[PDB]
Amino acid sequence: SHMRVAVADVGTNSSHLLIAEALPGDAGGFRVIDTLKDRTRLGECLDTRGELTPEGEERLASALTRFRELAASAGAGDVRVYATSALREAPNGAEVAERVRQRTGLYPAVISGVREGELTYLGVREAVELGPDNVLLDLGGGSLEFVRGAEERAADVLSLPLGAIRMTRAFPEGDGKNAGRDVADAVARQVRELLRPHAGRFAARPGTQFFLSSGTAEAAADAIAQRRGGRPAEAAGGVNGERFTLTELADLLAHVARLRPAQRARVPGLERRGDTILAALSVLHAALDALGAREVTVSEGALREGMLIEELAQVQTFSLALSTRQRSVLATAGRFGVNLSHAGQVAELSRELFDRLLAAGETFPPPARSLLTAAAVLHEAGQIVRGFGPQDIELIAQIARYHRKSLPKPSHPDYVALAPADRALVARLAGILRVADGLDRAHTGLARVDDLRRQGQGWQLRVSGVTPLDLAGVGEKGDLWAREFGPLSVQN
Ligand SMILES: [Mn+2]
Repeated sequence: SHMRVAVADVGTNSSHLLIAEALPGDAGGFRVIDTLKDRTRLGECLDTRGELTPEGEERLASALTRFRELAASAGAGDVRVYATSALREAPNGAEVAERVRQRTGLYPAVISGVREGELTYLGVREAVELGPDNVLLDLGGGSLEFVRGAEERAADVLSLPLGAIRMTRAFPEGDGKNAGRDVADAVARQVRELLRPHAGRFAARPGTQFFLSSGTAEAAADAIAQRRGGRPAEAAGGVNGERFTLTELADLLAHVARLRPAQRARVPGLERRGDTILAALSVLHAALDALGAREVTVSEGALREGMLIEELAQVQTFSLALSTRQRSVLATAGRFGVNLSHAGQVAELSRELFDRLLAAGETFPPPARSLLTAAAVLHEAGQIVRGFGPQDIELIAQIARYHRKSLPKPSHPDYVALAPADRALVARLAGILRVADGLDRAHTGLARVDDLRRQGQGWQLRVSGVTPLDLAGVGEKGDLWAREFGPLSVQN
C-alpha cells in the first residue's frame, strides 16, 4: 500500500541487505521491513595477484540471488547493489560484476571508499545520536574509513588499506609464545605509518564524539559487555548504542593475544570471528588511540542505511520539482510498477542532455521538454507497449517505445503516422532518452552530465558517476543520437 525499497552492500567479509518501506509524508524516512547478512568472504577468495577467484564469483552470485528472491517476497522489486573494497580493488572486478549480473540480474556496482564513508556516516546517523562534532571509524574486512562531520552529514573522509582481512594476511602470526603480541604490535605500527600524515583531520578535540560501525566493532562491544557482567548482545536486543572505553578495548585485545587461535573462537562474543579478530582489534585500538579517543559508541547502522536515505532523498527531491501533470506521470508509472528511482534519474539526465543541446544552438519545439520528461518516466511501462493533450500523448508513447522497426508495420492497419515534424521530433527526443537510460543502466542513481560539447560534426560527453556498465550502455544506445545529432564520444 506504500513504496517498498531494497538496497544491499557487498563488502570484503560479508554482504548486507536492507528492505524497507518509505514513511508517509515524503519526509525521507523509512520503516525497516527486513534485514539480511551474507558471509561472502570475498577477502578470502582473492588470489595472489588480487583477483577474485571463481569461488568468490560463485559466492557473490549466490548472495545476490538470496537478495533477489527476498525483495520479491516483500514486493520490493529491484535491488540496488553497491560494492566496496574487494571488488573495488580486484583487477577482474568489472568482469566479475558483469558475469554476476548475467547470472542473477543484479550488478554489484563499485563505489569509491570516500562515498562508502559518506553513505556509511548517514547510516550511522539513522542509528545513533550525533553531536556537533563527530568522528566515525568504519572497519571492514578490506579497508578502514575515517569520517568526520556534524549532526547531518560527513565533512572529511579518509579511506585506508587497513582492513581486517587484509591485515591478517599481511602480518602472518608466528609460532612463538609472544607470536600474538608481535602480530598486534606490527599491525599497530602499520596503522600509525599510514594514518600519520592525516590524523589531525580526525584527531580528537574538545567535545568530539567517536563512533564505530560494522561487524568487528559490533563484535567487540558484545564481548566487552559480557566481560563487564552484562548478557550477550542477543539478549538486550541488539548492540546498537553501547559504549565502551579505550581501556576496556585495550584489555580485551591483551586477552586475545595471549590465546592461541582455536581458543579465540571460544571468547564470549567473538565466536563467529576468530580468524581475523586479533588484527581487527589491533586496528581499532591504534586508530582510536592515534586519534586521542577515550570512549566510543557502536552503531548497527552502516553503508546500507545510508543508501536508503540517499535514494529516498533523490526520489523525493525529484518529485518536488515536477508539475502536477508531471507528478501524475510519476504516480501512473508507479501504478505500472516501475522503478521510480530509475525513472527519476533517467528523466533528470535527459533534461541535462536536452539543456546542453539547447544551449549549443539545437532547435526544438516548445513542448519537447515536457514530452521527453514524461517518456523518460514512462520508458519502462510494459502495459503501454492525466494532463497532456492527445497529439502530445501519442508523441510521448512513440518517444517512449521507439524502435527503428516500428512495432506495427507501415502497410499494416492501425499504423500511427505522425506528421513529418512530429516523426522528426520523436526521433530527436528518443535519441536523447537512450543516452540517459544508458547512463543509469546500473541503477545507481549516481550519474551526472558534466560537459557536453560539440567536437566537429559530433559531440563529446563528459559524465561522472558512471560504472563500466553505464558507460558501455551509453555506447550501445546512442546509435539513434548519432543519426540525429552526430557522433558522440563519451569520456571519463
Ligand atoms: Mn530503463
